[PDB]
Amino acid sequence: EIVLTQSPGTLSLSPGERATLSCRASQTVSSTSLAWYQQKPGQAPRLLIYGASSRATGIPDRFSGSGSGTDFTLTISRLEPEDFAVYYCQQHDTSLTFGGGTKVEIKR
Amino acid sequence: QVQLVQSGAEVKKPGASVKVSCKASGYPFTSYGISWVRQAPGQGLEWMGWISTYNGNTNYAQKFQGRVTMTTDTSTTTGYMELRRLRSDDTAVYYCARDYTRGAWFGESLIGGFDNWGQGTLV
Amino acid sequence: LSRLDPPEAEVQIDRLITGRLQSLQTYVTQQLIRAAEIRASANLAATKM
Amino acid sequence: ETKCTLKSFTVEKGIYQTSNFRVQPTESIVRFPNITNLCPFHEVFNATRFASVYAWNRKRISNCVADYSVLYNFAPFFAFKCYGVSPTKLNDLCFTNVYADSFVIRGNEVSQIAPGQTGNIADYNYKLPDDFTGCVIAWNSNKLDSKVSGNYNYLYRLFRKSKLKPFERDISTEIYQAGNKPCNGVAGFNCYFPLQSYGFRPTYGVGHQPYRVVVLSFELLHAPATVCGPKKSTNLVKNKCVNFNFNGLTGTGVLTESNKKFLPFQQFGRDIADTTDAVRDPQTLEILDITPCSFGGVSVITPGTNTSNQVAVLYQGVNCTEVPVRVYST
Amino acid sequence: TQSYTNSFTRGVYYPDKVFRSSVLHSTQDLFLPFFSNVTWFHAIDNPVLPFNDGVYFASTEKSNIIRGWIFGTTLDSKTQSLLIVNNATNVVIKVCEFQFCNDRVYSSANNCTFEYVSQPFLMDLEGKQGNFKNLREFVFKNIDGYFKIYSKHTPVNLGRDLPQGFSALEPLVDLPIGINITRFQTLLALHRAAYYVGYLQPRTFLLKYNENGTITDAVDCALDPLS
Ligand SMILES: *[C@@H]1O[C@H](CO[C@@H]2O[C@@H](C)[C@@H](O)[C@@H](O)[C@@H]2O)[C@@H](O[C@@H]2O[C@H](CO)[C@@H](O[C@@H]3O[C@H](CO)[C@@H](O)[C@H](O)[C@@H]3O)[C@H](O)[C@H]2NC(C)=O)[C@H](O)[C@H]1NC(C)=O
Ligand SMILES: *[C@@H]1O[C@H](CO)[C@@H](O)[C@H](O)[C@H]1NC(C)=O
Ligand SMILES: *[C@@H]1O[C@H](CO)[C@@H](O)[C@H](O)[C@H]1NC(C)=O
Ligand SMILES: *[C@@H]1O[C@H](CO)[C@@H](O)[C@H](O)[C@H]1NC(C)=O
Ligand SMILES: *[C@@H]1O[C@H](CO)[C@@H](O)[C@H](O)[C@H]1NC(C)=O
Ligand SMILES: *[C@@H]1O[C@H](CO)[C@@H](O)[C@H](O)[C@H]1NC(C)=O
Ligand SMILES: *[C@@H]1O[C@H](CO)[C@@H](O)[C@H](O)[C@H]1NC(C)=O
Ligand SMILES: *[C@@H]1O[C@H](CO)[C@@H](O)[C@H](O)[C@H]1NC(C)=O
Ligand SMILES: *[C@@H]1O[C@H](CO)[C@@H](O)[C@H](O)[C@H]1NC(C)=O
Repeated sequence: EIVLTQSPGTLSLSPGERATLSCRASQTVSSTSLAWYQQKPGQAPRLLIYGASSRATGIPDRFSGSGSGTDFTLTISRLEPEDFAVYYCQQHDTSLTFGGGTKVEIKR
Repeated sequence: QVQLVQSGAEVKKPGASVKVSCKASGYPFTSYGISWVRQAPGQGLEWMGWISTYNGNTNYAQKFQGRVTMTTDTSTTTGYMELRRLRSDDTAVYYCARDYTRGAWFGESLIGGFDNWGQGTLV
Repeated sequence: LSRLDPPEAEVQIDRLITGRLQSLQTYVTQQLIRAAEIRASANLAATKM
Repeated sequence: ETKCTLKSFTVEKGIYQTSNFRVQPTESIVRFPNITNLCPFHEVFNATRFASVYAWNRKRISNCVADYSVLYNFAPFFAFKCYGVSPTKLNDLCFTNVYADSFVIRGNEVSQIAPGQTGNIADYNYKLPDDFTGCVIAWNSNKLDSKVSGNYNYLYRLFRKSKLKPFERDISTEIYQAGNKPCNGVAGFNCYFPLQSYGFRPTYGVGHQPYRVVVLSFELLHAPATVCGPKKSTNLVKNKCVNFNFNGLTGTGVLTESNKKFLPFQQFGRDIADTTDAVRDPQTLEILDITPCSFGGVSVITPGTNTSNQVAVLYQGVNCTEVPVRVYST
Repeated sequence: TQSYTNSFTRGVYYPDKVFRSSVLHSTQDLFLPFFSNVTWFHAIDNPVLPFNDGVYFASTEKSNIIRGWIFGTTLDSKTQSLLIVNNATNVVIKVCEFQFCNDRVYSSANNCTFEYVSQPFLMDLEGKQGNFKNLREFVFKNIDGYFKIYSKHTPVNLGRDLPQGFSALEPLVDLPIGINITRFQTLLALHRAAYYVGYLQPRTFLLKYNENGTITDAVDCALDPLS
């Protein structure tokens, strides 16, 4: 099968500055197989970008994505504190697999 | 404006058959397939089923061959799972989603995905 | 008129107008020659009667 | 009007033709067919597996409702240049079958997709009929079908024994016998591989850019219409001069009862002069009889102008009792 | 087994689906020419016949002797084929990848993406005796894909060769298959006025209709100077 390597495990970052998320696959994939989903606590997934950077719903000033061929990353500016969701990235070319894990903590 | 409702949450003994419903409204139920996924605490999301609407094509995952069967009715615009051979470790929430990844008429790969979700059913 | 915009539809309409008028002009020309033949025979019948 | 036809203030005694009279329509009724499904145009345009131009794929559209508004109003990247129909007037018509063909075209070769044109790809890769109808869609795919060192999985033929017929696919793996070398698979000199790769380049400007092209090939044939648009159905009016839009066959007339015996495969009906005279109701499967509204000639009978100023209009061609049809009712 | 027979007047089908009445419309289509040889066989073996520009077929089996046909090129699991084998109360049509027969009739199903089920093609009727061995006539053709079957089930029969008179051929099934077919073969059942075959070619006819809209008469144009 095809899997994906997940190590943006920890995001203990302040609100406001540069945010970049990196997740990488096992096998070379096309640029039209990219998706990302958000997980609020006790809620439902929904799209961020259905393609590389083609907007889905609104995207005021923060959500961005960029696909460098096989690899692909997430560009977020002006990280407002409220969302803090779990980030998942998904391929599409061979069968279907979902993201591993990405957390943002409140740094008490 | 999309509405996706399901059945309630309950507890089933292992080895039985669980009846799961997913009623859709707000979009025409003719050009988008349904996809059944599972979330459990402690890890991410699984991908049991994809089922077409215009015809009866099945795209069940390799881990659930021979166990998961899915039906859809356009008269009530509702999908049904009759999921039998229940276990003790598979008690988790199940989401039905309006899919946009595979062809609902011919079956090729597309761009996009699960743009509409339900609230889930906990077993 | 139901399939084309007005800027282009006048080109195709002009093709049918100059074609139907051509067939109509041939009809009245052959009408005038044949109607002149009947008067050449009605004047004989006027004299014969 | 007697003074207005022949240009003189004084009109001498006689009978003259002024104009014609015709009863105007009063109501409009639209009766399309019974369907709901929505046509999957989001699976052809929004696809990921576009093949090579020398071997394309042929699709089919069945009974559904197609919204043509999203085609041009939403996502308006490049020019359309629709060959035989207007995109704004596309909503009123509806057709029998719709075919969609998809392939990838070089940037300079966009204009090659045209009726009767010639080129390197216009003869050996894809040929159109001269009477082709339907729009053509092209847009940039610089991010999708492109590689840094170039993609070599997209092929177009260069050599063939003869040019291609319209809508003819000729996929074949063979060597070309050119010159005086009788090649039997040896593929020596002057025995060239007819399929030559694209060789993409992302650092180059316009001219070798990846453009993705899809075409639509409509037709208007007298048959059961299968794909139709979003116009609402209305009621039916009998014995009144109205307008009708039965399955896109527009016209004015009077719809009445019929005594014809239509076979189940029969839909239309033509008279001697090859004009529609009986149309089956699509949502009722009953038989009607289309007859145009009343019309005729008008003549004016007057004495000399300087003698008197009274006339007598002779309404021709019509029975004065059933259709009496402003000097009327004096 | 082989013979020769004059075909008389046979194989007139409706060119389109447009109603007409007392019209003398003339049309250039693919037809069976008037007064041509037809290759009548007998069965009790089974060679492969060529298919070109459609085929007219007609048999006079009482209940069930012929069950289907096999179309396509090279009869192999490399070019897509077709069968019209009947059910007990249905007919099923497949475009698939059959290998051989060697007599189950087919061998394999590799790349098969058309299955169609409908009401049966062959009905049987008799007046409590075997005299009314009803004639079944079929015309198979293709124009830009779109396999078209024109059928007629007439009850009136006497015997010997093909009857005279005029018989219209109504359309039943048009199919969007778009496949390459070159050969022809007929599928039958084992045993414990049959299998007439003729070929088609382009021609021009003049057709005289009835007052009820039915096709009454037809005349050829490329047969005689009188025609
Ligand atoms: C190819 O796909 C794009 C994007 O697909 C969109 O996202 C998927 C995940 C699915 O949910 C699709 O259903 C969805 O369309 C299509 O482009 C998008 O089309 C929609 C429909 O018109 C646009 O929505 C409109 O947006 C305007 C903006 O003001 C509103 O006023 C309208 O009321 C309406 O909401 C959307 O803007 C557009 N673009 C995006 C999402 O970037 C595209 O139509 C499709 N191709 C074809 C041929 O349909
Ligand atoms: C057509 O559909 C309408 C509702 O959409 C229904 O009322 C009517 O009976 C239908 N006509 C038929 C099936 O002939
Ligand atoms: C009208 O004019 C003609 C020609 O001049 C004349 O003969 C006639 O008498 C006139 N009639 C009247 C009523 O003036
Ligand atoms: C005109 O109409 C009247 C009444 O409907 C009818 O009696 C008469 O015959 C009609 N005229 C002709 C020429 O038929
Ligand atoms: C049919 O074929 C035979 C020999 O093949 C020939 O003699 C005969 O004339 C043919 N029939 C007609 C009507 O020409
Ligand atoms: C024939 O009919 C029976 C009964 O309806 C059905 O079970 C069977 O699947 C049919 N077979 C085919 C080939 O249509
Ligand atoms: C046709 O079927 C065979 C056997 O199932 C398979 O190996 C082959 O890939 C199929 N053809 C295509 C084009 O997928
Ligand atoms: C059909 O198959 C034959 C097999 O010899 C081939 O010669 C012919 O070119 C094919 N035609 C098409 C349209 O594929
Ligand atoms: C045409 O239909 C009428 C209706 O009764 C029938 O009497 C007549 O016989 C039909 N014509 C023929 C030639 O059968």
